[PDB]
Amino acid sequence: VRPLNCIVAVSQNMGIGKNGDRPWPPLRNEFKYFQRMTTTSSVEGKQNLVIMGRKTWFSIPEKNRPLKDRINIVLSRELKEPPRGAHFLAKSLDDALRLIEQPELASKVDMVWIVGGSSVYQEAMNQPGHLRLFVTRIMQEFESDTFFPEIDLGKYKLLPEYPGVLSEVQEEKGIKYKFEVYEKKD
Ligand SMILES: NC(=O)C1=CN([C@@H]2O[C@H](COP(=O)(O)OP(=O)(O)OC[C@H]3O[C@@H](n4cnc5c(N)ncnc54)[C@H](OP(=O)(O)O)[C@@H]3O)[C@@H](O)[C@H]2O)C=CC1
Ligand SMILES: CN(Cc1cnc2nc(N)nc(N)c2n1)c1ccc(C(=O)N[C@@H](CCC(=O)O)C(=O)O)cc1
Repeated sequence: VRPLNCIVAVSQNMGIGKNGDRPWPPLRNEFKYFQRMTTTSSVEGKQNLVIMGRKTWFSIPEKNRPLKDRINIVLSRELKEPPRGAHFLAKSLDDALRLIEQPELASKVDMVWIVGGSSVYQEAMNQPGHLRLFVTRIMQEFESDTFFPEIDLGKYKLLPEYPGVLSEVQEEKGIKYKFEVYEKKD
């Protein structure tokens, strides 16, 4: 509820998403890792929190909305009322970060995950605090619309190992990828 965790899947050419969906073909095993990672809280009773941009919200299949067992906060400057399924709606990453720290919430939130938006990722990283990046490395080049900020290895450190995460190369539908975890604390 204090450290922030970004979770993204990026291609070799640091690309994410392409025209509404992801540039690469659907990787079912990568969704499982995404599901398990953002869904598993470390405490019984308390749930995980996921924050995402509005385009990301409507990208999730309607029947998989809201992401189950997780508190879903949608960010939007245009919407004035939370979209069906949305627990909370926030005007900005601060409105959201200050809401999450309210006594009323903190009592029921364990981990907070930023899961969607090149813009949200960017503003999440552009600010002090214990921050962690869970990156799924798609070992292949794809053409992408939107992208992901470069990782200053002078600011973040690669965790040799992290609990609950496996580090061996994975492969599905002929596409290779591996899980990585970076950390920053300032
Ligand atoms: N595989 C992966 O790792 C991921 C891929 N993607 C893909 O990326 C695409 C979405 O990219 P992107 O264009 O960045 O969309 P996002 O949904 O992340 O951001 C777009 C919208 O999010 C809201 N928003 C973003 N930042 C803020 C902020 N700081 N404060 C308030 N509101 C904010 C906006 O509200 P408003 O509209 O009202 O202005 C904005 O128009 C999709 O095609 C998706 O499938 C997304 C996440 C992960
Ligand atoms: C569009 N999109 C955004 C998306 C996709 N892959 C990512 N992968 C990673 N690693 N990180 C992200 N932030 C990420 N974001 C989606 C789309 C669908 C579902 C979804 O329905 N997820 C179900 C998973 C259904 C399943 O695939 O088992 C869940 O309960 O988490 C999630 C995110």
